[PDB]
Amino acid sequence: RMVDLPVIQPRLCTHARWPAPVYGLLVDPSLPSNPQWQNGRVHVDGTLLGTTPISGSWVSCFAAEAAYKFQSGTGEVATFTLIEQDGSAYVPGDRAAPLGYPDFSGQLEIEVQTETTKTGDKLKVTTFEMILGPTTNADQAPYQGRVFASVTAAASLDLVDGRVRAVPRSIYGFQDTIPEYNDGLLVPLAPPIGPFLPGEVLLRFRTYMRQIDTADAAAEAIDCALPQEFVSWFASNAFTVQSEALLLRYRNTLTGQLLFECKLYNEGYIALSYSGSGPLTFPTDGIFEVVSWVPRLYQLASVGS
Amino acid sequence: SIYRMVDLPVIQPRLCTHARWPAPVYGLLVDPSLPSNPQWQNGRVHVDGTLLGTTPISGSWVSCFAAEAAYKFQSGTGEVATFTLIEQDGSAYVPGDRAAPLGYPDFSGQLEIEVQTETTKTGDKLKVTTFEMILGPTDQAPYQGRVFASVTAAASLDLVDGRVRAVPRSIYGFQDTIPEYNDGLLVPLAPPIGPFLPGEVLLRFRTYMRQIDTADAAAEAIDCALPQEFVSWFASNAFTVQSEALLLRYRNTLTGQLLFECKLYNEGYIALSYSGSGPLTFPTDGIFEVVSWVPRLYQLASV
Amino acid sequence: QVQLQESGGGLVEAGGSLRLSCLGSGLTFSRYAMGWFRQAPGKEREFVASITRSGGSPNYADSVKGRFTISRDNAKNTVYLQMSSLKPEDTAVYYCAGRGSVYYDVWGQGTQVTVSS
Amino acid sequence: QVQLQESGGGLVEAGGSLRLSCLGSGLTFSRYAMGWFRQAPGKEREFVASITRSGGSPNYADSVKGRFTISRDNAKNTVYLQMSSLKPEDTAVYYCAGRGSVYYDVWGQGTQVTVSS
Ligand SMILES: C[C@H](CCC(=O)NCC(=O)O)[C@H]1CC[C@H]2[C@@H]3[C@H](O)C[C@@H]4C[C@H](O)CC[C@]4(C)[C@H]3CC[C@]12C
Ligand SMILES: C[C@H](CCC(=O)NCC(=O)O)[C@H]1CC[C@H]2[C@@H]3[C@H](O)C[C@@H]4C[C@H](O)CC[C@]4(C)[C@H]3CC[C@]12C
Ligand SMILES: [Mg+2]
Repeated sequence: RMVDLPVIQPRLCTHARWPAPVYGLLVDPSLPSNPQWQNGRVHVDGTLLGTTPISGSWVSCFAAEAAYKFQSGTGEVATFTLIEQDGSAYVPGDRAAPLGYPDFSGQLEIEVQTETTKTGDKLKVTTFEMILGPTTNADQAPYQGRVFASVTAAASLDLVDGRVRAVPRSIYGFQDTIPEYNDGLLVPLAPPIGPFLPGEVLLRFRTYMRQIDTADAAAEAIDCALPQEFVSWFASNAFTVQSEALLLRYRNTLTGQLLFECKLYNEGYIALSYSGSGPLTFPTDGIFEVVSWVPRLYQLASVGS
Repeated sequence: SIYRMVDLPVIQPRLCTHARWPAPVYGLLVDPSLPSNPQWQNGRVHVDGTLLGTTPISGSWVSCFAAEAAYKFQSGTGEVATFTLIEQDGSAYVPGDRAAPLGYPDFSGQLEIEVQTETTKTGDKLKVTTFEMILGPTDQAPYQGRVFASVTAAASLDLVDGRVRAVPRSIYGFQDTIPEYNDGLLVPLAPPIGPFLPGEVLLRFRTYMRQIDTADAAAEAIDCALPQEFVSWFASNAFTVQSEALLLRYRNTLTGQLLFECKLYNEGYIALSYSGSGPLTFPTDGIFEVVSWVPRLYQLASV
Repeated sequence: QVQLQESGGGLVEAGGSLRLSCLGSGLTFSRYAMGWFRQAPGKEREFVASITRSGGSPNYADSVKGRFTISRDNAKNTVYLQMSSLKPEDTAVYYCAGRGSVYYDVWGQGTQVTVSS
Repeated sequence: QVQLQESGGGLVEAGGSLRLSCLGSGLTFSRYAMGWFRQAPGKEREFVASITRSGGSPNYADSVKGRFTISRDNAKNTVYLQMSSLKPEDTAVYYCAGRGSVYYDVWGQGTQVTVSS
């Protein structure tokens, strides 16, 4: 049976790399052409690639046994022994990290449920600073299932060691480059997105991350190749592969307007034929529909502006 | 039948998204000691794929909102945020056939929320600020597009007015009862979940919310009728309705073991036949399979 | 072009009744949940009634409960509003609306209902 | 009774080759992404190779790149591992594993490969 896509507008979709709505749909040839994104990676056959999870609630999150200690001149230190987010054992394997672990860099503020023996809020949510890396002293080994975070504190918070789900509060010094997965060493990765025919560029699904920035109020963009809804859709459907790519149309259902055609390559990324040098944004209220299977060398109609 | 049969996504409950709090599904159970006919407004879908109540498409919308934020310092309270609500994609919120903007919380207590706030303090341009928002169970008026949150502060936080996305950090004094949608007045609602045949009880998909508690206590459970993936599956598929319910089997795929049969009623809730006194939990690693359309009065095998 | 066209309004006595219809063209009608809305002169557009794709779970504004019935016939691409026990406060332009997904994003041009007192 | 059964291991010279195969029974084989793992005596079980449900984007542990090829034949419910240019470091029990969803949750019993130097 023929591949089909869910009948859902991009503006109603979930981003696959930060847990927020999709706000933007664009191409930008000035950005890195062949990103090494490890989340939002799915084959059209519905095989999950890299660290891609099924649920949007797993994206840029983790789960762990937390061990806490106080250390003078740092504060409260969390050592997180990672587990998969459903609680099933994390075993180093065919990917960089537990499913959904962040695939970008900077200093991530994370939130976990903490329990204290102290008076007041026995149960509260604590913000920790986690350096994603690569950094000389990051010493993060999510591949090995060990990561570290801290929060400044004058004295021990008297936290109880136990199970945590960590979610992202904000990003400081975001860089779209893979974190320190294995304390400097190589790990198994989803390959760089691509390749592209000449004249083809990555279609980007964009969201904006809660950030800390001392000086600049501009929203911080992060892109993914497909919305999370497309990941779950291919995962469940197990469609048959019949060529190297699907020719898609991006159509407004109400007017019938055909905004552009594009190629969803089997490896789970969308190319448009675009010759401009700067960003071109698209309305987020159309629908992607499958037109047919096409070979790798299929030549798309160029998109205007 | 010339019509395409209903199917369900091949996804284990433990890999699904909760429909009423933005977290994984951790639990699957029945518990006849809980309210049998909840007025949940999120996670409400017709098998025909029509979204009911305030149910959004994306899990990223669940228990979140979007607004134009106006900040002020108020004597007796602290920093106050006046949120003029907008739908979470930026389209205009107009009071209509539902209680609130899509995804707006459908429960009570004091919700700790997080928003991006620009400050006029030098060296502190962008930060995240936490506010407390009283959802209810009792003036918020989300139906009218107006809600307020606050933080105890000695003086103005020097915040710049603008667009926000608010996400839930924690719940204090959680009560699974619909909030004050309209200053005490009625609003349109998804109907109460039910009805149930004699001996039938609601299947619950369970998650646990980040909480503030002075008394320690256990994880804070919140249930939904269907995981978010089932909502988007019916929304996209627009299946034809051929009877009042679908008989499902919950089966372990590796071992083939049938764990139970159940009825998914057209209004988007699942019933099991269970007469025990306490809760009964189920493994979260099975798959729901559609067997057939059955009548309202189909009698399930007990568990 | 996705289009909705209302008919059936007019002038009617208080306590009387009429039935509005709305015809869909250029869409797969059975994929749209439908609603009726109205705008009374000087007032905001308000919700009157909603029904699902398949004609399930009808819901009503409190002011019209028991008196108005929404129904549909997908084989005829048509949604209906039976308006009974009419009151002066029911005087309005009545609009048909379709919801493919999350929003009422297609609208009829509207039909006038005048209840005489 | 979803099941995987490897065959094709044994004793081979350094610089030699052999092909492992793995037969899936009691499953929809085309719905399982497949992987080869090995456990060298005294080491942790480690990743060798992976392939998607349809036989796409093969991926390899660094230590076997160029020498090992993963392939599948869904019509025959079979996944293959071509092991060439064998080294002593390749001596291990080799397991095939199936991933219907997010995890390798179905495993073969395993088969011994001994590379003599
Ligand atoms: C105390 C917390 C609940 C509070 C919380 O953080 N809620 C999450 C949210 O609001 O997003 C408990 C309840 C269920 C727990 C999880 C489940 O038990 C499953 C799993 C079990 C593993 O041993 C540890 C991780 C993991 C994934 C647990 C992490 C901590 C959780 C989430
Ligand atoms: C400054 C923030 C981005 C940071 C943020 O809060 N990220 C969300 C997250 O991390 O989950 C901006 C960037 C895009 C903005 C949104 C978009 O402009 C769309 C929309 C526009 C409406 O006028 C107001 C709400 C709404 C929904 C906006 C809320 C604030 C957002 C989310
Ligand atoms: Mg910045």
